[PDB]
Amino acid sequence: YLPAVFEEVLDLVDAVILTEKTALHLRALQNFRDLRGVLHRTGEEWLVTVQDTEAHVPDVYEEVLGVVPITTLGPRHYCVILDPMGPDGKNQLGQKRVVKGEKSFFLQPGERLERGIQDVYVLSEQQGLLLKALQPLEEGESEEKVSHQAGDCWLIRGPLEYVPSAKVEVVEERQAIPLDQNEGIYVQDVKTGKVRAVIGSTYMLTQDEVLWEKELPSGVEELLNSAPRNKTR
Amino acid sequence: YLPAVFEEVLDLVDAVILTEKTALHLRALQNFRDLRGVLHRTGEEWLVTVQDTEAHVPDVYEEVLGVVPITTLGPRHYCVILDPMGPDGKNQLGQKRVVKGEKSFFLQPGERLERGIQDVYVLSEQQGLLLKALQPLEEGESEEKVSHQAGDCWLIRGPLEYVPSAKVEVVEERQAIPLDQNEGIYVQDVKTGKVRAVIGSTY
Repeated sequence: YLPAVFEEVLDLVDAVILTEKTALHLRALQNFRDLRGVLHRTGEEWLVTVQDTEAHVPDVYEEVLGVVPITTLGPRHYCVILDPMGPDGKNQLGQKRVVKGEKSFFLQPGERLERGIQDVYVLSEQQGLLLKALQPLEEGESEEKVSHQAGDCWLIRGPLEYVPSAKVEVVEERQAIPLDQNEGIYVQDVKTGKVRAVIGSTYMLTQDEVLWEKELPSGVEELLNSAPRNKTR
Repeated sequence: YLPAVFEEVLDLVDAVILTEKTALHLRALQNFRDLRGVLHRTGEEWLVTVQDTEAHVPDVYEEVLGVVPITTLGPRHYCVILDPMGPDGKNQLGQKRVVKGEKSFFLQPGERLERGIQDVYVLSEQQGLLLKALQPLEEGESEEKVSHQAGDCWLIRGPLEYVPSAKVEVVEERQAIPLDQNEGIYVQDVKTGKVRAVIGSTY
């Protein structure tokens, strides 16, 4: 290209190589039309992938911010996207989506993850997850398909795979209670305060139950005759 | 070749010798057509083997990354390929395939192995493998052909050969319990906590 007399050359522009693992983040410096014919007003941000071109050329009306890697969710990996895209095409500020099921996508502009590619909760028949329904009475969208009020607690158990829904928060992992005959733990139903001792087979604390403290007045050394005894046992 | 006046010589290019044990990894610097007539857009990566040519010539539109050795799986060797090829021809990012049965292949671009040419689990009548079904209820694709829920545990035993499926993980190798008459171990069924003493034959 011979630079015309009325033209002056600044520098050469290199088209960033667009792979299946990379995307180009661009913002418009002015109202214009890109190479593929997409309206881009000033301040708008968009993504360019291999579906558009194999190597997009940075334009004078396009400002490059960086390269967006494809966040790949594995078969047991989930993620919570903050400030997502709505169907209108804007940041849904203040909300969050949950994505799972072997998905691979590029981070749309103005998005960031809660933790980032979390491991999906897998729990056996001897594991449990305590949950709190922090939002107004989700009847569906849960494994149980049962409404949970705004604030209460419940336990999910069984050899299944759980993922934190967009309206629930995990509290703790219920485990570590193996029980034998004539052996047990003191449990207190915090809802109504009915302290009781479960004896026999392995028992897991219900949503409203918790371990209870049993005190023996000056009787520990008599019945125990190094390590401190489990008072909840 | 007499270099033409309008041409200028850079250097000579040597065709990499393609053997049955080697493959050429290439990426396109621009949209072009290779020697054999294959469309190659910018950024695409492909492999060239003896099936294509005995010695492929690095082109100006082709960038050489390295040589891909043929990962040979022995008769008792398996492997778990991360980010495999789907039928469409792209990296299946986040998934994994299991390959066994005396297979020999070249690593497709954008692939790497979990451990690499693992020894296939062979267990006798006195050996066992504890497994956890970490994915949703595989009815088939297992030796037992029985569904296992998402998280529970089960034991596989017998003089067979096992390979970790693409949906299961191995936990431990059950062994070291030889028992004689009036001899035994105290065992606890953790599911229900029924502690009991097994006595007599090996258990």
